[PDB]
Amino acid sequence: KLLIIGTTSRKDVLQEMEMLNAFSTTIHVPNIATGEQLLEALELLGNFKDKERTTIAQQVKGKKVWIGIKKLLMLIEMSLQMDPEYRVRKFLALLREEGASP
Amino acid sequence: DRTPLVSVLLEGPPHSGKTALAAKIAEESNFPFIKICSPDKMIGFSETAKCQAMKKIFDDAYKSQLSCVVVDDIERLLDYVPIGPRFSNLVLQALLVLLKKAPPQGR
Ligand SMILES: Nc1ncnc2c1ncn2[C@@H]1O[C@H](COP(=O)(O)OP(=O)(O)OP(=O)(O)O)[C@@H](O)[C@H]1O
Repeated sequence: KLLIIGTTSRKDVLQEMEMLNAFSTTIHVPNIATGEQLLEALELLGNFKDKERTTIAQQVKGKKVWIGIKKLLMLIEMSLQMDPEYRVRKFLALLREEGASP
Repeated sequence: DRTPLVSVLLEGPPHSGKTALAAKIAEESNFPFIKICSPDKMIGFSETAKCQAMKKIFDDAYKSQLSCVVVDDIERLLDYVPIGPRFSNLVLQALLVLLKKAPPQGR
């Protein structure tokens, strides 16, 4: 008995090559798309503390988001290098600039 | 006796079970000689290797008195792909030639 798993990031191209017929099924992996999910992720990672978390909540809780986890880690790391009293603003600026384009 | 060579094509949509039926028909023939030329025994071969393998199989078939041979998944045997399109001209020419060659008399 043998099992094969395969990963990709552009389904359509494979569709054109007549390759989706070979596989037996498909599974979809989504992004983060709500403020609650983002806040939960931050809390699990624990990078930002209570007051900063509240500020971020007020800033973001009333909108929608489109980002990937592997990008989120890098954004946090980039943000952390500033001074203690500028981190939140730079993080928010980066998150705004990344752009959603769902 | 006037037509020593005969050919037939099995066609259908995907996942229809063509290979199974072809194999069953070949088995019921009860001929002395039977052979199947599948593409999965030649993974990674270049064009010339494929040509030579097919030629060898067909010669072995020629040797005997009456024979039956199976060729399955033609579109894979010559590498086809919609984009382009692309494929191996050499194998196509080989098949087109072989389909119109009669064996030695009385066979
Ligand atoms: N009535 C039937 N006719 C043919 N095959 C059948 C039938 N019932 C069950 N089978 C089984 O179904 C399978 C036939 O699948 P097969 O791979 O031959 O199809 P295929 O069209 O060649 O597929 P593909 O297009 O992916 O190459 C075999 O396991 C065969 O024994």
